[PDB]
Amino acid sequence: FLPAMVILMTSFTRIVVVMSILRQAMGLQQTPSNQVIIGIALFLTFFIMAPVFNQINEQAVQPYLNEQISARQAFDLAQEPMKAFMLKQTRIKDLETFVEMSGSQVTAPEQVSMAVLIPAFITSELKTAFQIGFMLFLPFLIIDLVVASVLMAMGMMMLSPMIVSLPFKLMLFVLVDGWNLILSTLAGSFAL
Amino acid sequence: LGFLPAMVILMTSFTRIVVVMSILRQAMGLQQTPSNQVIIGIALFLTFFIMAPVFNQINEQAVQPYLNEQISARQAFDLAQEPMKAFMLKQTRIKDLETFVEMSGSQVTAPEQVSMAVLIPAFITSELKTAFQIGFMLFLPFLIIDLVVASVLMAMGMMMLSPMIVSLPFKLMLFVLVDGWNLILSTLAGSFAL
Amino acid sequence: TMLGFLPAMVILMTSFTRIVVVMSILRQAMGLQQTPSNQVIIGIALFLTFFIMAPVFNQINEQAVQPYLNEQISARQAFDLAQEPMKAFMLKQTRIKDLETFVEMSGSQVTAPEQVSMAVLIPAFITSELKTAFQIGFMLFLPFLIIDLVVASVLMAMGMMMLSPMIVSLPFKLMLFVLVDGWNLILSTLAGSFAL
Amino acid sequence: MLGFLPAMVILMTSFTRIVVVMSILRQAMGLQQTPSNQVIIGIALFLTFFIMAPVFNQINEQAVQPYLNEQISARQAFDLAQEPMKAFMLKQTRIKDLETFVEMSGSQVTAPEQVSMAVLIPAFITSELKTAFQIGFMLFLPFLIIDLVVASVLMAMGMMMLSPMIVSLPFKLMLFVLVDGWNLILSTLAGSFAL
Amino acid sequence: LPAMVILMTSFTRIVVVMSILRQAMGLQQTPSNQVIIGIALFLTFFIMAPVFNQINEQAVQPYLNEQISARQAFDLAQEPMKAFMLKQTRIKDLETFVEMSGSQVTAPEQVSMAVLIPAFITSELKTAFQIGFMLFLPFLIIDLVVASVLMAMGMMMLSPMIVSLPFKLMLFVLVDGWNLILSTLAGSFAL
Amino acid sequence: MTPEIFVELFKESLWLVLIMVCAIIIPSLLIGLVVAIFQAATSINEQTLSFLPRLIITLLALMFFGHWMTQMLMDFFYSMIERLPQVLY
Amino acid sequence: MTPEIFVELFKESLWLVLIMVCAIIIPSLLIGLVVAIFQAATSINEQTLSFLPRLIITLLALMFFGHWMTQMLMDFFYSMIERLPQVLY
Amino acid sequence: MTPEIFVELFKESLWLVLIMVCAIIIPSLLIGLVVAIFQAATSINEQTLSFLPRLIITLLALMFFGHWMTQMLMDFFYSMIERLPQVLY
Amino acid sequence: MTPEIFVELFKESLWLVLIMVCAIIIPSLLIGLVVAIFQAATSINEQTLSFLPRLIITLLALMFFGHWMTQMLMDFFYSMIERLPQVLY
Amino acid sequence: DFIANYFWPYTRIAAMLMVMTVTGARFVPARVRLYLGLALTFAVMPAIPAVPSDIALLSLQGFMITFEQIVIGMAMGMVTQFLVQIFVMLGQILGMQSSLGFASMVDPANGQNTPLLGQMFMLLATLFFLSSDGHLKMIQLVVFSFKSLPIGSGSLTTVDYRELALWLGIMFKASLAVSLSGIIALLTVNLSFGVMTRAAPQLNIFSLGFSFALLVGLLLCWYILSGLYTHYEIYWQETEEQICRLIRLNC
Amino acid sequence: RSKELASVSVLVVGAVSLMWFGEALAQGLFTAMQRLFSLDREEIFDIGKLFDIIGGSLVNLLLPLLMILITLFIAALIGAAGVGGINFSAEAAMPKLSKMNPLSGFKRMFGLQSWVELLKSILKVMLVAGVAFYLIEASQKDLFQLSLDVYPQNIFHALDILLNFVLLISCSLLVVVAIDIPFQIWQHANQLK
Repeated sequence: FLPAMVILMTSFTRIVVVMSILRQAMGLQQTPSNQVIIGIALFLTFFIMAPVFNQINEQAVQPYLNEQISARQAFDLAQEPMKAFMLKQTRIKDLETFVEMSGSQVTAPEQVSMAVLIPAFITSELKTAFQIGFMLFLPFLIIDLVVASVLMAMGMMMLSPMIVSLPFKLMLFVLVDGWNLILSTLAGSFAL
Repeated sequence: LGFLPAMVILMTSFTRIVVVMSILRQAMGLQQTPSNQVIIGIALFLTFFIMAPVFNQINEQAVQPYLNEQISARQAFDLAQEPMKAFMLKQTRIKDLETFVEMSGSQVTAPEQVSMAVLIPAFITSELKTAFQIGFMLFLPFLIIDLVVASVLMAMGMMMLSPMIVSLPFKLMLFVLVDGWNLILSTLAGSFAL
Repeated sequence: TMLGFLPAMVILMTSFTRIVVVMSILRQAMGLQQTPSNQVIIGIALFLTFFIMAPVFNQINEQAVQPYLNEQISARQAFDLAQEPMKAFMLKQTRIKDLETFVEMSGSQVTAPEQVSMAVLIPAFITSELKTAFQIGFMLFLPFLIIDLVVASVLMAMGMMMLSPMIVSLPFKLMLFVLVDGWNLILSTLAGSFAL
Repeated sequence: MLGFLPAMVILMTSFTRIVVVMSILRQAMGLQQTPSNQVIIGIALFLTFFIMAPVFNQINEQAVQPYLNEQISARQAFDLAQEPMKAFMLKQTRIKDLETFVEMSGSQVTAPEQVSMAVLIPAFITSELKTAFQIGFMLFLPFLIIDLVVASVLMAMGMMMLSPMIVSLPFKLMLFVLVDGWNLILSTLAGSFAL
Repeated sequence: LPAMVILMTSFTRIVVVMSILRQAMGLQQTPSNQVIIGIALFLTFFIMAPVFNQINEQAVQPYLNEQISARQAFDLAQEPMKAFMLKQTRIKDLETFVEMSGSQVTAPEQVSMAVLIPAFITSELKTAFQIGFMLFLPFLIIDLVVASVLMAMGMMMLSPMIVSLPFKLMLFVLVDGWNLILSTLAGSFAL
Repeated sequence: MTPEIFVELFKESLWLVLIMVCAIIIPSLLIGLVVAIFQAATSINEQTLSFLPRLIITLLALMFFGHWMTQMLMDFFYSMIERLPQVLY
Repeated sequence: MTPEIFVELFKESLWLVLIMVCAIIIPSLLIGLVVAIFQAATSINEQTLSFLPRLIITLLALMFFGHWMTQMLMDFFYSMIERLPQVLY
Repeated sequence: MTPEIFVELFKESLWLVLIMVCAIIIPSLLIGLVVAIFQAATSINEQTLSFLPRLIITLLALMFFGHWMTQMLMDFFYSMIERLPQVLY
Repeated sequence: MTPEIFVELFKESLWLVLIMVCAIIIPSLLIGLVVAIFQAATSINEQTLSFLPRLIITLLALMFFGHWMTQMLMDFFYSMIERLPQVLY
Repeated sequence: DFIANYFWPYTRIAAMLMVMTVTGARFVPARVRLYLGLALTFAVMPAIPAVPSDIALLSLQGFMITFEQIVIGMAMGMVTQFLVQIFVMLGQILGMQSSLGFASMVDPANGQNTPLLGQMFMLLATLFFLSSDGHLKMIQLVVFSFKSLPIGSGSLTTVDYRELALWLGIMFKASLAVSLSGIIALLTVNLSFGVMTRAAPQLNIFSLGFSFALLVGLLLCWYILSGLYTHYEIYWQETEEQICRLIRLNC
Repeated sequence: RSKELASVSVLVVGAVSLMWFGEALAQGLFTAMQRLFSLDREEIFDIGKLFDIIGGSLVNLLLPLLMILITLFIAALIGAAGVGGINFSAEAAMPKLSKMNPLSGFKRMFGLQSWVELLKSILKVMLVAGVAFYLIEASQKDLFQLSLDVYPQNIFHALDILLNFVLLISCSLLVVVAIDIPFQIWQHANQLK
């Protein structure tokens, strides 16, 4: 029950949702094999979390290992960079809602509890996962609609322009260099 | 061994959140795009948030007092049974609970002094009813989009074009324009009236 | 050996599989991918089991286990006394046409059915339980099939041939379940089917 | 051996035909595992006791009843246990499969009752999964007809969508009650064994 | 650790072939992993009967009538077990594993048991997959024929995994299946 | 129950499907016929003109017949709930 | 059993599918032909007019042929139950 | 809630679908009628000429009515969010 | 075995799929062509008329070609069983 | 107490096994993989340099270094998973263009997908991985890593996680390179059915729907298999050089 | 009038114009996909700036698609007016009940015209099946060569042969329209005769 938790507190939620969005956008359903999707999203999370885990290591792990602070105090200190990361990805309203529903408000978002921030973090990670997601869908939907419009103006109206549009989607996704592009917009999205 | 883990899941208000968010995932037309595992994660955190009062109360009455231990298997188990039953009874409909207490045949003068084996069956048949009502309310805008897109397509003539590969970007727009997960996951938490 | 099979035999000696089969046929009738978890179905079935077999559990604990607390006799009165309420529960719910076959296949025919062996009784009970579970599930399926066919026909009449009348009919099924009170009716005919 | 004993006591008994037939049935019905595996391996385990009542009674009379008196154990008790089991299994292995496996073993057998246990059990399982596949294949056909008739009426009316498996599930549940269903199949799975 | 003895035998090829089979013909969770492990553990008792005879009547029974060093039995039990292993491993896999262990080139039948065990399990996995994916193949024709006969007339939605299952059972019965798979898996071992 | 009881029950179900589909689609089919008569008379060959009238009428017939249709489905569900005792034995 | 027995058994099954599908769809196809002849004669090009007649007739043919169809399936299930002994050996 | 409340709610939803589909398709149907009148008058039988005008007008009507359509959907979502308390009890 | 052997084996398998699918679907496609020529000649636009002829012919072709198809699959299974020794080494 | 000394090499090996394409797949019971990765450690025990002693297993310094090797293992076998997916995608492109999986094209949601040609080309990519001994090279690459990525001396750097998460683009490029010749032939047939529907609007999805595309998509899949090992040999060099850069190994 | 000349004039031109207008439609669609795939976390975290990107890309893309569809429009219009003219007779568009009379419909439905269009129909499938299958075979070697080619230029060389295949298959219907034109011209007189 620990892996899923630490996965949620990381960048995995936005990445894997964007992957599953793109897999439907392609039209090759289930072809990149959810094991592979999860593996690639997991490799990405480690690339994005390099600064965050480096901070967690230098602030808390390194003094604790060199016997410079206790264990509970190191555990408390380790949350400071995780929360510093998570606060940047949350939105102000999504934090205010989950703060108001506890009664005990905060003067600054740094004093919020964890069990109040993580719900406010995932609601703001799904929102931006969909904000990237429909921007992924649009290039493929336009190929679909252009193929459909040309096939319709031509007559046919019965060719189901989604079997004739799968190769065009694929050729154009790989020709525009595709993945690397969107890669650099899932890495820039988690800007510290 | 496998029957018990579902019991504490059913006891808390974890089922309403999962049923609503899964009916929602089906509405949006996404194929496990919010995967099952992340839905369970979201529902687990929302449960750690809704139950934060109940868990604080059991941390003050049943967990910390278990250090001097004072008590064993007689009133320490019932001590945990009490706050759970209070919350549950706060969230069960009267029409449901009067249907199960009449089936058991054991009458109680005070609806609070109901047996647990009659309250939890009366609590889940209300969680599921509420979850279906909420999820039904939420499905409707996405149904309107699915029908408007299908009608525009069928009008322009492209009959053989699925209005699901073309209505999904619009279902993701309308879900972001309205702030989406902010609203829904607020009315879910705002449904546990305490 | 016989420790990974006990959670499969204790739940069949009791009235647990009728509820699970009925509620899973229901979940399939909603046309809605699962969303009650299998854990949820199994859990509400386990609670309805304690809710239904209470007249039998309140005798197992009263006459067999709590006397086993004074202990008074070891592994004898329990083994040969917990059968009385279980047999009296199961014999009341097997169809005669369904138990005669297992008696004639066992080779031992007795005039009084109460004297039938337990190994002959339990299969007849399972066979009479799954039959009624399928009958109940088939009864409840039909309202969720009229909606399927009406929605599919309304869509196909317009020509909207690619709509998959399974997602548009999901709100109508989700409504019809709430209008007819759903879980109360179904989990109250399930709980009231074990008339004894 | 402790990690495999529950799987070894199963294959000597009638568990393996019944579980395979009962699990092909639920794939035929379209039930998305509505009898859980722990339900089917419970039903087929109760039927195993019901079927092997004649064998388990002989084992109890010849092994456990002398075990209570401790006359001779761990050498004779095991043999008196293997004998009725060998009689039960040997009355149901096809002669062709028994001969095939004996020839594979290479040992010369002149009395079919005198085959070793280690050549009989593997010859028994291959003649048990074959019977289970024939039975569960025959019980399928009345459901494939329903699937293919519903999936054709739907397509004739014009509805490419509307998966048949939901609209053809009540018809299969009906047919499986009109034909008495579990009373026919769980009886010809019990009259299947000559014991 | 005491079950590793069974993985030294011909247990890891039968379980894999049968796990490929049940997945080849339609069945999900039909004969469960436990049933397949049982049947394969009986087929090893059948196949490894000469090896178990060699070990019993030559290293176990003299140990019961001890007249010998206790550990010496593990020297006399290792010999007839290895002789079965070494006729099943490919020479290429054994040579690569000897290079990988770092030792110089030695003649086979002198390679250590610890180098032979992994060189045996990988060579049994190659064999099990190359046998199973060939038996898989006739059950992949019926899947592709059925799903092409449906999709030709349409129906778009009738699952080819429930309409082709009777045909798979039919073919597997007409061939007799188990008398050719469980029988050619016992004549699959030359020693 | 016997086979004839379940056949009687399926006749009830197919009759519901029939009268609901008729109630919703008869108006749409009538307006399709009318607008197609218009097309044929004015010799207009525009084979997707019939869609918007038929769709408006199907939506208005779902609005008009929606209440008694949901009442008829609700009464059918209830009538198969009282029909359960004679399944029980 | 031998291969020819199981082939004979599948001919029985495909024959059932054939006669049931024919019984249900022949009336619907006939009314489709009739209403399409109407469309062609009156030069009406309204390609979803044929749906409601064909659906009404398919439902009425499921009501009319439903009893003997369920009897024919029931007799087939029974006949494959008596056919099990010759599988057994 | 009661059945009549949910029926009232579905009338709201079907009314939204109706007015949106009308707003988007009425211009396309009008231009289809106009270009088909042209075809009939000039006796031109070219049955896919109507596509590009109808598509341009559907895209321009999605551009023109897009703002108030998204506002109307947004207001509907909000109005079913304030309607949740009377579901709650 | 080498890669070219397994490629040769998959050519055998795809060839079986090809000739079976052809044997079963060529008659259905021919009758689809014939009935579609009928529709085009009589100017009948009834796009589900082709289903029952094509289905009857597919069932009759499964009845006619069923025996040699099952014999061809059986011979293929046997030929991959004799092909196992050269896998063994 | 062998396990305290050789738990980290066993962790790297057993983590590569769980994901590797052959041994770490369905069809192999997890106990077999466990007792395989446990037997491999005894064979390569000489070829493993000394682990960092003074680091206990049940300690933060131990859990860190154990996870840093589960990561290396998973990252090594996942590349062969990508290599096999390159060919599964071939099958599920030529199958979805021949309309063989078509309910999942109109319904990218629940739908109804038939992964048949995907399963067939998965069988190819596995029989090629086995026939041309890819698993032996895959194990040699791990055993070389205990001297190139030693235990307790660094792990995959951040430049490697990005280069490794770019393999989805390489998979989509390879599955298009292999099946471009099938894509062109299948589109020339789909559009020919389209010209049939244009010239004579009676030919429908019912009249001859998906019957030409299906035969031609099977014939193309048959014709592709001949020159399909020349592509596996191309992409196995990439899949092997990637791992030979992950464990630097100067290759 | 002719119903096949109008059917081939659309296909031939929908391939011909598709060639040169697609050399730029693919470029516009490429740039649109490239712009929509690249975002920088300020365009992400506020949904006011993504619709600007969407509009810009869409507008840059609308021109080649509209240029495709306007020449398809013109080809369809000129194609059907190949026989006859554009005389605007406002009387043919007024409701006349004599057009839907079943007697005249039956009479024009059967007769020699049904036989000749049945001949054309069994020819419209033989051509497209003996050309689309001839070209898929006569071009076997070059088409199998597309897999083992340099990367960026094998996709281009494949799309530059798909369009030639399409042009040939859509031009092979010229004999179908060639047997139709004199038949329709002869109908224009025998009905008067």
